[PDB]
Amino acid sequence: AFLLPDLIEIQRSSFRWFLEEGLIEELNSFSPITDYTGKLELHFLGHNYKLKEPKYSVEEAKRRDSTYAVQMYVPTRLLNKETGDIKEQEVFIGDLPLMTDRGTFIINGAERVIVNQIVRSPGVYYKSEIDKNGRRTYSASLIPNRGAWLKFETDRNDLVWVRIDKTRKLSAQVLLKALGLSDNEIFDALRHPEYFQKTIEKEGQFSEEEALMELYRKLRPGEPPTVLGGQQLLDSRFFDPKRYDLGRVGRYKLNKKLRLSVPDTVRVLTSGDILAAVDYLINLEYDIGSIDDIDHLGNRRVRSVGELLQNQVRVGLNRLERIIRERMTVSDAEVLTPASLVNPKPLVAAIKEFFGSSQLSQFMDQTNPLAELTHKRRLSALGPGGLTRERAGFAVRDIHPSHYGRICPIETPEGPNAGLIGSLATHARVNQYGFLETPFRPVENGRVRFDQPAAYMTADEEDDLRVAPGDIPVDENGYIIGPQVPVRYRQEFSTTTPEQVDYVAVSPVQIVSVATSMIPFLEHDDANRALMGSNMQRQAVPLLKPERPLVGTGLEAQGARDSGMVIVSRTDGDVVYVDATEIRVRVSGQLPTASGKSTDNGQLTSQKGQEIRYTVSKYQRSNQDTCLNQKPLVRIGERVVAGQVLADGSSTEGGELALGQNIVVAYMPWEGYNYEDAILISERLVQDDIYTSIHIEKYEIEARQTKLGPEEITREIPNVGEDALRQLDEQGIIRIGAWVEAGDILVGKVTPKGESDQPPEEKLLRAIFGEKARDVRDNSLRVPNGEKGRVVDVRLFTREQGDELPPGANMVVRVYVAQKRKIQVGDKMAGRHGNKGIISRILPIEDMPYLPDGSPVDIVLNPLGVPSRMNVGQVFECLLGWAGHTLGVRFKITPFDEMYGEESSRRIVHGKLQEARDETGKDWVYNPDDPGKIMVYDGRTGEAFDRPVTIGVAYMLKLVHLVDDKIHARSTGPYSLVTQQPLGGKAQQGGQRFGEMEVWALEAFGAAYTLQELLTVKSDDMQGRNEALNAIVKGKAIPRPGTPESFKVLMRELQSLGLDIAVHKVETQADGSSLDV
Amino acid sequence: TTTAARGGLIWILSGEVYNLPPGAELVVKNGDRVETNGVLAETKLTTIHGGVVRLPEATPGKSTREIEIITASVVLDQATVTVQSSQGRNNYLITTGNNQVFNLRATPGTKVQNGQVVAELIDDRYRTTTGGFLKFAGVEVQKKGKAKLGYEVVQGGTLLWIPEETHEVNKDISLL
Repeated sequence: AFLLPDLIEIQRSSFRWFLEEGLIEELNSFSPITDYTGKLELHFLGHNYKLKEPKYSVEEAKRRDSTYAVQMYVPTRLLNKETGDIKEQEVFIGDLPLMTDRGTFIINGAERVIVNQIVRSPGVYYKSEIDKNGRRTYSASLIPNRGAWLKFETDRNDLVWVRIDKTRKLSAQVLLKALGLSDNEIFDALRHPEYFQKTIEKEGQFSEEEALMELYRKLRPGEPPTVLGGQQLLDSRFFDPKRYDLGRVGRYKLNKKLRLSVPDTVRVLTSGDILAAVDYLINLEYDIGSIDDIDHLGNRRVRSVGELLQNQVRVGLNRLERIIRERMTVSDAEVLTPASLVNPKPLVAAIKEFFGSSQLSQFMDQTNPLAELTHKRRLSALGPGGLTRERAGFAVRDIHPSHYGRICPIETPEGPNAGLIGSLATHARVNQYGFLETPFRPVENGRVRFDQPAAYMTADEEDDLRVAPGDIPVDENGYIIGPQVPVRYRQEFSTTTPEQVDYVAVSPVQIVSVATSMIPFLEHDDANRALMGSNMQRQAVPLLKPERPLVGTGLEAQGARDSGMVIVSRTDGDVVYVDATEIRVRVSGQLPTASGKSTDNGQLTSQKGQEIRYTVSKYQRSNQDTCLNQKPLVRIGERVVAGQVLADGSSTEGGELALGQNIVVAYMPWEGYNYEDAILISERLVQDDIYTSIHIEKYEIEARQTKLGPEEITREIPNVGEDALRQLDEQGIIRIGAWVEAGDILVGKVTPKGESDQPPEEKLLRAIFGEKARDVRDNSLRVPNGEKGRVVDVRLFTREQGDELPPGANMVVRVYVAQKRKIQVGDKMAGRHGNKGIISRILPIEDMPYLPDGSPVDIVLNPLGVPSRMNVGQVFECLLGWAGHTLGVRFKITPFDEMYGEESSRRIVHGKLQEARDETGKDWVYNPDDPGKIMVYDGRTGEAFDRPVTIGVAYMLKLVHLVDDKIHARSTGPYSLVTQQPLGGKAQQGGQRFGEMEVWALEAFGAAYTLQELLTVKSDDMQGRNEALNAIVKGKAIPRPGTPESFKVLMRELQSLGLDIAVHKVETQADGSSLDV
Repeated sequence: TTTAARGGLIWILSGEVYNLPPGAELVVKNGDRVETNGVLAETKLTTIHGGVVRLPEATPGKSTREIEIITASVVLDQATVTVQSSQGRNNYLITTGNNQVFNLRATPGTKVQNGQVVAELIDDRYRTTTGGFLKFAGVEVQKKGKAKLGYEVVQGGTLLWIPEETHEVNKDISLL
């Protein structure tokens, strides 16, 4: 229906936005510079900026696994208000990468992305504020988009003080520090400023207080109070741009509310306003103004890269500005050139931070196309700027009817860092003030039809029109039956009918975030139920062979195109040979060309048989080792149309979300093998050749150059099978496209390890067994066990390209492998709405229950699951799908039965049943007496199970938590250093982790022993642990603890911290101090 | 805090509420029928004693008002007008034969109470190129504190002055 315009590029143009403003905007504003003296100047040009073509692309960029970039450039204006020396030329400023095709910034290495933040966009607000008894209080507060906080208050008594970056002074010199005009307050306040006439304790003397009290009279103490003192002070809180803002907006707002004419293009601050506060608070004190909102967009507000990459660039440059100010004015300046006094390096770095290291990037998780939807656009308030994650206590966490239509509630990591991830209205958009949009569609008191205007604002807020929720029985051309409809005033939802409203859905779902839409009929499923399940597909695994869903709500296809995995024409064409490797309106020489010149265009080279070249992707290691190779979809010579997806990537056939497959599902508590939770499925799945991950992950290795006496890789060293050493190559290297399996061998590290202090046996043994080998060593790479993966590429390189190398290091060895790998047991597979599943066992394609038509089914469930999960509709689909499957039925229809406004769903189902089975011939797939059931003749030997049980088609979707990367178990190994205890960071030698909550449950029976061991010798005692090793292989009764030592360790630091202990026997001569050290 | 009148309700006698903008004496008074705009509330606005009005700005504004009197209405003729911007930054230096070769003390239109000025003149007399002695004759301020900036200059066809060299460099005995 109506078109919903591109989620993604929130960022982009906003991103773009920035440069098509920002670069200058700031920098020019602090445009001019010069020697401290002032004569020899220099400027940022702040105009006609320039940068050249950075031939690095994204793939060629990932090629050197480095950052994309655009060398960044600008000239100065000139040299001096000394004699108008120009000496202009460009001066390079700050190169760095930027937005990438798949919505990334391909920095070094990789392609992270940045998450938006909310924050209390600026302004100056004010606590209503209450007490230990009831009698209440008033207090005021001020803060721009960046800077101090001007804060105000009421000691019961129409009093005040002023607190800012101090929190130490009940100090109140209101108007006694700036604009001390004869009783200017009875000129700006006029109404009850301090009972209309100050109070006792307040005097308002200013002669030596304006710029000289509460600034040194308690503030900032000890020197004398120079009138200048506070003067240049209070510039130095305020006046002085570069240490304070509003933020253009800030004003926009600030004023706008307090509405006072100050349009005034100043991103800093006046007096009067302040007053206008001051009143204003007292205005609310006399209950004339309402309390500010402090919780949602009312005070909070997005922001995003532009400013994220803008605030700091002014700062990063502000840094430079210091330095230059020296550097420019460091000595002679006659010819010393713009070009001379310009250390870009800072800026580039720091920004290199702000992509690269601002805690803000993530790694753009591409485990699933969808994900990179979402992760386009979650957002938070974690932020340098943001909140704590534990002092941002509650409302912070909750919701707010602003959220309705502005952000989705079905989005929540349900973690200690959840309730902080703005879903971003499925449709929203935003403005220069960040505030997002959420349409409010007009209804002319009874007539909507969307012919009326507006229908496109309610940005961040509302209209005080009691307001039409999304849907309601909307008659043909609108007339909006509902006798008396409920609809929302402001955070409230009263009833009223076509008179008084007029704004209503765009569509019946303005409160979702990329995956919360998957639910085909969430209309029928509890909200508390819909969450993690809706976040499952959010991070689904891909799957070699994709498949649209079955059943249809269909919103998404497009979204898949937004992802990028699927490719639309850039332009146009009708494909020539569409070779898998090369589709082409490329150098086609043909009619993918010609529409590739349809009504051609110019900066696009229609100039010659059109020319749209670009390479598809094979299976590449995702930032999460996920993989996908798209697919040459559109066969040759078959017309296209601008910007329509023609490439079938990860998970679409055709611009739709390939998530799962479609599967018959009889819920059935049979012989157990599942009894919550617990999936059972039939071996067919494997033979089905579906449910087949593939993964590919780095391994790499490198060699040092030891200052111990450098070492290389080898091409072998001993005990090498060539059986090892064989499918090896010509340095030691490992041949690619080669099968590997378990403790396989990558390639030949050669290491140093001399025998100066020849171990006691050493010299001899060596010479005694009968041979004189040498310890030139080799920790060459042995791929982990179970690595039955054919090897599938390598990127690799040494000194010569300039190894772009972590220094101190010689040559890259990175290479790796995948494997086709079908699903197994414990696979966290499930659905997309309140789900989470794993499987025992799979099973003979035959024993599993089958059908009277005669086919065998392929997914049990349990049956009780769902009624309990209170997620019903899973039925629904089952059903619906059934259809689909019986009569190849598609749906792609938004959720929520709104048709007629009741259980039409129903109506649907039984319907599409009905005919389907009617025309199904056998007409058994449905029974009048089984309106939604089927029979279940298929016991152990295929009896008739008894009660006609329902079955049908679900959308089983598997996850990552694959036992493979989630396996774990090991027998000792390296302990730590410090505790020297082995260590489990979830590695091959991962600590069987440990829980004292259990050592607080392992004594409930006591018998030490296990404990005793159970600490010791597998923690402290060296000679214990070993003692063990022996005991068993030494046919010895593993003894007796060591004594712990970490203990002793703890004791050591304590003894130094200032401890002493006589620890000791006492049956000894007058006890003593047993040497336990 | 409050109570009723010994039992009762709350009866909003409805009617047409009239938010009539502040500083705008509404027009209609008691008991008269007006309707959906037939003249009805107006600060029939009215001010008093300021001066000439080159006209406030409101291209897209009903008012946007800025009611100028502009009224330091000194009607000058011959303060002529000139430039420099290259190795300083900008100007109109005043420049008339009537001892008016000034610059711009205040800017081309800044706005500020005192130290009022236009522009700064050149007067070579009471210059010199070697130091001083102010042993002058028969000029007069009377001392009046602002024998300083705040300068008085009434009367003195005589500046008896002994230019000089001076080197306040407290230094060790016997340097050179």
